[PDB]
Amino acid sequence: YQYNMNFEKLGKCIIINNKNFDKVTGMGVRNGTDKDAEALFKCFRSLGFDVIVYNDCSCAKMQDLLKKASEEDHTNAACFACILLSHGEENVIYGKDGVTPIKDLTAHFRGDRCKTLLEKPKLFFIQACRGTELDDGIQ
Amino acid sequence: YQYNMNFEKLGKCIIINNKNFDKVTGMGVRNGTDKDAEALFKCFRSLGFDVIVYNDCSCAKMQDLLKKASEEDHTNAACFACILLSHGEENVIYGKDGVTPIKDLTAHFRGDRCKTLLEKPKLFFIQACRGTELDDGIQ
Amino acid sequence: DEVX
Amino acid sequence: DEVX
Amino acid sequence: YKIPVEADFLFAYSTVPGYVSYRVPGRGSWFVQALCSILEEHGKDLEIMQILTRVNDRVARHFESDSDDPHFHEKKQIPCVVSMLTKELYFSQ
Amino acid sequence: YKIPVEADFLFAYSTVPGYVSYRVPGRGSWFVQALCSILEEHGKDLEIMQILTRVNDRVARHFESDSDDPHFHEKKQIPCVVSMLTKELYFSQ
Repeated sequence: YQYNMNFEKLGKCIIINNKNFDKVTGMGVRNGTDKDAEALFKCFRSLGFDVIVYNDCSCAKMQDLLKKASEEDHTNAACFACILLSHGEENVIYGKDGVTPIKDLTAHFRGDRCKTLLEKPKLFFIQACRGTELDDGIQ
Repeated sequence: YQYNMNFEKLGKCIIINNKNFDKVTGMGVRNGTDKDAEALFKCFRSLGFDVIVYNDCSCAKMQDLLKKASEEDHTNAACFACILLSHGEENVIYGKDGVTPIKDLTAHFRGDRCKTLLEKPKLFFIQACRGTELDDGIQ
Repeated sequence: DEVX
Repeated sequence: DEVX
Repeated sequence: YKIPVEADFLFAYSTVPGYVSYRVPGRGSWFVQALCSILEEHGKDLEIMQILTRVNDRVARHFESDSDDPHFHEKKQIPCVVSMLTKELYFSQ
Repeated sequence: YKIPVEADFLFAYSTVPGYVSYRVPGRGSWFVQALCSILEEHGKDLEIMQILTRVNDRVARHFESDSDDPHFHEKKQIPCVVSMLTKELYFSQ
C-alpha cells in the first residue's frame, strides 16, 4: 500500500524559477518568486532530494531540461519531483519566451518514455495562474 | 483535520445512469452500466447515503436534477455525492439527447450557490470517456 | 471490453 | 498581492 | 472568515483527460467495479484518498483490455482524482 | 505485467482551472509558502495527500487578497491536487 522508499536516494528535484519575461509576452516581473525558490530548495533539500534550481528559462530550455532529466538513470531513486514557478494560463505555462503546454513538459516522464521511474511517483508542483477568474469567496 | 460527520444524515446521493441514447447523438448502448448502477446503489446506500437512481436523462434533466439538489436544505447532511455514468468527451458528459459541460453540473454546488453544503464535501464520481487516446501500457 |  |  | 467558492469538491474520474474509459457488458466498468469492491471492504475505515488511491491501483493493475478490434486490444487504464478537499474524509462517526 | 503510461503522476496545482493564483512581492506565493511550511512541519510523518489537503486548507482559510485595485481585493484561492498515484507516498524510511 505504500511506495517502496528503500532506494539509495530519494530522488531529483528540479525547480524552475521564472521571474523575468520578454516584454513581447505581455508578462510582468514575478516579484516574490525568489522567496518561493529559496523556501522550496531548502525544504526539498531537507526532505532528502538532490535539488537543482534553474532561473528564467525559455520554453525550449524548459522542455529540453525536463527531457534530459527523463533520460537520466533513476534506477537508484525512489521518486522524482519538479516545481514550476511562472506565469500561466489554462493548461499552459510561460517560459521567458512564450507559452508551452504543461502536458508536454510532464509527458517526458510517462511510463513508456522513462522506464527507470516506472512504478515510482512523479510529482509536479505548479505555481501559476490557470486563467483569469477570481474567487470572491463566501461567509 | 477531519470533516465533521456528526450530522443526522450522511447525505443525498444522485446516480445518473445513462444507458440508451437518441440516434441523432450517434452514441451506442452502454451495456454493463446497469450492473454498475446496482453495485453503486448498494455500496453508497451501505455507507449511509440516501440514494436515488435516474435513468436515461436528457441534458436538461441532468441540469435540473443537480440544480434542484443544490437548492435543498442540507443543514442536517454531512456531505453530498453524485455519480455520473455515461458517454463523454473532454469536459463534457452525454445526456440521451447530447452533451453538457461537467462544469455546469457541478457549479450549482459552489460555496456561494449552496450555503448548506458550505465547508462540506461535494463528491463527484464520473464513469465516462474523456477523449479518444488509448494507453498502451508498458513492461 | 467497450469504451465510454 | 499580485496574480500569476 | 471567508471560504473559496470552489473549495471542498472532489472529482473521482474513471480516467485521465484525453483518454478512453472501459466498460464490460456482462460485468460493468473497470473503475466502478473497482470502486465498489474497495468501498465494500474499506468504505468505513479508510480516508477517501486512501480508498481512491487503492481504486487507482486496482484499475491500473488488475485490468487489461480484450477486444476484437486490435486497436482496442491489450490496453490499460488509470483513473484520475481531483481534490479541492480541505480536510480528511471518513464516512463514519 | 503492464502499467499504464499515465500512472503514478501527481500534480499539485496552486489553483483550480480557469482561476488566478496569488503571489506576494515581499513574501512569495500563497501556495508555495503554505506548502513549504507544512512540509517543514510534517514532510517526514504525513502521507502526501494529507500534506496537500492541509495545504488546501491553509491557502483556503489563512489568505485573503489585498490590492488597492478594488477588482483584485478580498479574493480567495483554493489549490487543486490531481492524483494518478497507485500507492500512499511517505517521504521517509
